[PDB]
Amino acid sequence: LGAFGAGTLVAFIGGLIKNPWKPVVPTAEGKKAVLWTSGWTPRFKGETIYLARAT
Amino acid sequence: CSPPGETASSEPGTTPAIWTGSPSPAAPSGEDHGGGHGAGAAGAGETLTAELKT
Ligand SMILES: CCCCCCCCCCCCCCCC(=O)O[C@H](COC(=O)CCCCCCC[C@@H](C)CCCCCCCCC)COP(=O)(O)O[C@H]1[C@H](O)[C@H](O)[C@H](O)[C@@H](O)[C@@H]1O
Repeated sequence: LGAFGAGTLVAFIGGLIKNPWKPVVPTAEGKKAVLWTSGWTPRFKGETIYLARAT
Repeated sequence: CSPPGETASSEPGTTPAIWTGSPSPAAPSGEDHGGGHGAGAAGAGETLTAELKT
């Protein structure tokens, strides 16, 4: 019963569990985690990111 | 507690230099090209201007 409950709970919750620190967002310094990177992170070295006003 | 990194009284700074962006190596596989033409020479393309002065 303990093993079955362990397996079932883990299989129930592992779908939800995700790594926050999986490098996914590309960056000039290689793929990085989402929290480190924002829209201002240069995708490639020397990229121009204008401070565009949102009309 | 205060955050480890704060405050800088010295080193007033400098005016940022004029930004000179670089062509995208990642987004563009190669170099973006403008006018298209046969250009049976070293290469001139489909864009050629000139200003005739006095
Ligand atoms: C007694 C059980 C002992 C085992 C505990 C297991 C929990 C520790 C994990 C150990 C292996 C970790 C390394 C290998 C695995 C790894 O690399 O994955 C990581 C995340 O660990 C997972 O996988 C899923 C975690 C499993 C759920 C754990 C639930 C908590 C346990 C402690 C509570 C139930 C146990 C019974 C006790 C309570 C009794 C009740 C009275 C990161 O995710 P990621 O790299 O983004 O890929 C994503 C894919 O994983 C993800 O499934 C998928 O959803 C995608 O979204 C994907 O993004």
